[PDB]
Amino acid sequence: NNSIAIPTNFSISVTTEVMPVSMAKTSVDCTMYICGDSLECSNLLLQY
Amino acid sequence: DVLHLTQDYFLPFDSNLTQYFSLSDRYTYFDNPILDFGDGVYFAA
Ligand SMILES: *[C@@H]1O[C@H](CO)[C@@H](O)[C@H](O)[C@H]1NC(C)=O
Repeated sequence: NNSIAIPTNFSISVTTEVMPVSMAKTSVDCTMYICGDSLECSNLLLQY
Repeated sequence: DVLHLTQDYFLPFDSNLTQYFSLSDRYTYFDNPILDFGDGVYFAA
């Protein structure tokens, strides 16, 4: 109740922090993935 | 009142059509040859 701790010297420290910001933008085509080059599959896909 | 799209036999837009001449009112060899039906024909006269 009558003792304190006061520092007499100091230091300067540099710390690194890595943070993500963005990710890859992906585009997906329903044609040439589901049916490929197939007109028979492409005819049935028009209802979706 | 719908926006319907379909796959069928159609005449393509901005396509080139052959011109044939017809009009005894027949001055410049007006005649008709045998043409090709194919899978569908558009006839405008
Ligand atoms: C007419 O159109 C067809 C198909 O677009 C093409 O192949 C042809 O060369 C054209 N002819 C002329 C004279 O432009």
